[PDB]
Amino acid sequence: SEDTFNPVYPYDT
Amino acid sequence: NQVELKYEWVEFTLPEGNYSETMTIDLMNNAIVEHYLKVGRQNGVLESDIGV
Repeated sequence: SEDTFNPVYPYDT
Repeated sequence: NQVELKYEWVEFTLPEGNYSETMTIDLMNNAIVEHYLKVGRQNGVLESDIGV
């Protein structure tokens, strides 16, 4: 998995 | 072993229209987030130590 990139937006669930 | 921390003044911009004092506050912080989603998370700073 990629590794470094958090949209920073609780998309879940 | 050092930990250099950089800070730089950035002029923010809000959209035309939206009213209400509460809604304006949320937008002032929304601008702080959009700045992080273009400079912050790509360089180094985490989602934890977000200034302002």
